[PDB]
Amino acid sequence: LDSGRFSRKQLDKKYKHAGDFGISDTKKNRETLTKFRDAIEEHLSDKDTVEKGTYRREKGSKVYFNPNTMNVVIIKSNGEFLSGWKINPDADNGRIYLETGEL
Amino acid sequence: KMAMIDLAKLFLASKITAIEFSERICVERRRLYGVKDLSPNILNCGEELFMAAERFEPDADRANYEIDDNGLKVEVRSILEKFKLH
Repeated sequence: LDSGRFSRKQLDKKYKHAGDFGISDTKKNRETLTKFRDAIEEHLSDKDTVEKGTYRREKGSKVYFNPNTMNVVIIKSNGEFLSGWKINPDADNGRIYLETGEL
Repeated sequence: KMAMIDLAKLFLASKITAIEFSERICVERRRLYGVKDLSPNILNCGEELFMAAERFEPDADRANYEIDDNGLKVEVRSILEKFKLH
């Protein structure tokens, strides 16, 4: 798991978000974290996914948004995967991110 | 429903831990996501609780913007009050 912009540790603590990336497996093990790791890369790779805004909290983090899944993945200034989840356009936080890029 | 508001109260009551609260809150948000007939106030309250949980990190070496058990509790209580759901 921990190879590239990913680490097993970070993936583990963020698996709680995997359900937003099409992975409903309620179990958290090496094999599921893997599907999580994969669903993230596939997200970043999608042609429809583009950089949009940042997670102010994390200094120079860049966030990649996919208008289809409405998901966002946060990458730290150093390219390390930070976190990610699905944007809710009906919620003020979601719309604010959409209008201003501030996550 | 108010599964998220309930979780928050359960957390503030210390019936569940910050770690527990931070995980179940994601399950509840996913569940209620997209569901129609939702109350704006309740919807947004749930959103802020979700973002507060995102800042929670049990490890002592957490980032400066991240928070611990206490801190999440303060943040959560503050969020419920903000939306008048305490």
